[PDB]
Parts: sequence; C-alpha cells; structure tokens
Amino acid sequence: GSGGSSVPSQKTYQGSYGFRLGFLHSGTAKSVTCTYSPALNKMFCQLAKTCPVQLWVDSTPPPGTRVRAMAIYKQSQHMTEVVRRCPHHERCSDSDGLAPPQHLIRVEGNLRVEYLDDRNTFRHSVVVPYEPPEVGSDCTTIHYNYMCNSSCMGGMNRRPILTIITLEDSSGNLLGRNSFEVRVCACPGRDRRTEEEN
Amino acid sequence: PSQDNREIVMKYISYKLSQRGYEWDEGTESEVVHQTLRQAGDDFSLRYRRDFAEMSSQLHLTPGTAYASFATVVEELFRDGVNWGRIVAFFEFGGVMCVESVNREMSVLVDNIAAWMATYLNDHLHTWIQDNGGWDAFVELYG
Ligand SMILES: [Zn+2]
Repeated sequence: GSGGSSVPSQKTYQGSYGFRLGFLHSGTAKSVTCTYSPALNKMFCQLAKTCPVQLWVDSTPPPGTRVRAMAIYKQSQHMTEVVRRCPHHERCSDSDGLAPPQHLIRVEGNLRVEYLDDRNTFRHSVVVPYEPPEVGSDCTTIHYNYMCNSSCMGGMNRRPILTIITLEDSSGNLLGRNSFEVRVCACPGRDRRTEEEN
Repeated sequence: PSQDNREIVMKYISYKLSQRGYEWDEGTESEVVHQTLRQAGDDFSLRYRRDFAEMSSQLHLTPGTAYASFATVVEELFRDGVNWGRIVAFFEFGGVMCVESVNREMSVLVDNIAAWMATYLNDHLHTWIQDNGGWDAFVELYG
C-alpha cells in the first residue's frame, strides 16, 4: 500500500548530461546469471546474483551527484502497491551488514551505499554516489542484486516489476531517469529466449 | 570496556598478521564474538577491495601520519550513520593498513594503527554498539 497512492514516474529523461543505460551483451545459454533483452528492454537475473547496469553520460555530472534505484510494479492495477520482499526472504539470514532486510534491490561492492525507507511514500530505494568512469572505460558500472524471485508468493507473486534509475544531485533534485523491466527467475537465459519469441 | 574494546582490536590484528608470516602481539580461538567478526571481515576485504584501496590512497600512510588522518578516513565511512556492516569495514580497513605497512617494511606502524582503531572504537562506536544490542546482537545476525 503506497503512501497516498502517488506512483513515482517512469518517463525517460536523458536531461542535460545525456544520461542513458547500458547492459552487457551476455548471451542466453542457461549458465547465464544476468542478461538483458534489448527488444523487450527487460533484464533477466537470478536471486542475489550480480546484475551489471552501466551509466552512460555525454557530459560528466558534478560531484555530489547520486544514483538511486527503485522498483515499481509494471501493471497499472498494481502500481500503487509498494514492492517489498516476501516475508520468508525478509526473515531469512542474508544480511550484508549494509542493506536492511526488507529492501528488494541492493548494491554490492559499494561501502558508500545508502538505503532509504521513505516517510511519505513508504517506498524502498538504494543510493550510491555517482563516480566518473575509470580510466580505460567510458561508463560507470553499478552491480545490483535482487533479493526475491519474481515468483515468490506473498511478495511479487509473478507480477513483473520495473526498476527506475535516477540521477539526482545533493539536494535530491532530478537530473535524469531511465527504466527497465526485471524478471528474477531460475533460468534467465531460457526465459529470455522463451519470451524473445512469443 | 576501554580495555575490552582494546582487546578485540588487537586480536583482530594479531590474526590478520598471523595469517601471513608475521608474528605480532582458554577457549579463545572459538570465542564466538571475535570468530564471526573475523569471518565477516575476511569476506569484506574481497567485495570491497576497490573501496579499501581508495581509502588507503587517501590515508597516505607514512611514519609521520597522525591519528587525525586515520580518523578522517574512517569518519567518512560512518558519515551516514553507524551499522554493523560499516563497523566490519572499520575493522578490515585497519587490518589491511597493518598488512600494508608490514609489506612496505614499516612494521612499527602496526602499533600506531592498533592504538588508533581502539581510540576511534571507544570514542565513537562503543556507545552505538551498547545501544543496538551489543556484540551479541551482531552475532545474532552474523553481520
Ligand atoms: Zn521472495
């Protein structure tokens, strides 16, 4: 139940910095942990495994810029329900010592990670500081973990979600936004190849 | 309390240095509070190697380094609040600073790093630890 049923927006906004998302061209052989279908703009992944998402930018945002991730349900009849972990996984022992147990999206490999439980919307989000690409690279890579399967009864319950990535400044004002569908499954490569047909 | 916090730091540093060729100083190997902290810190050095490298890049460790520079680096680690994950990162960063100075043939810096960690623990983290269930609450979550 969303606070006041005020769904956060998902409209693409590349903004002043040319903010876009990139994904690894991993295949669909069933030994894939993570792979992105460009035709469906949909990422398929396994629980608690690494999902690299890249941040492409035509002009470097200033320091103090932050990158937020948030999930919402894709179907309109569910957009007002907050995406939470199933009770079983919320109670299980998988704390990384940084992420509260109820959050579904995590960032791994970042000590500066921040988790928010919004006092008005009741929605979860995870925030890290934006950093320019490393030498040799042209994009900034963030490693995400989804901590429930899409099938988990009492959580998502086979409902597709979308992740919304936003560029903010120190004050939280909007600098850019992108989004993609997420299916956390058991066989990501087989499911992408299945849906990428019919 | 102040001595109790000093001990957990030195036992943490003793084990890290002993797990390499460096020797530095009843049922203590199995003591549950320290054992799970060591296992948690061993995990942290792998996943956050990028962050620890950056932190020790900022902490330009030389014989002349004062407490204040160390405190500055670790204070940034807690700027957004204290949690068990960040406290584990506080211990493992001190460990990597100690191994780094032994490897750079500056072994006597290990004493300074050890005293700094105990100081920062007693001054800033101990009140939070006692208010959030003590070390027992840490082992209840195993992190
Ligand atoms: Zn679940």
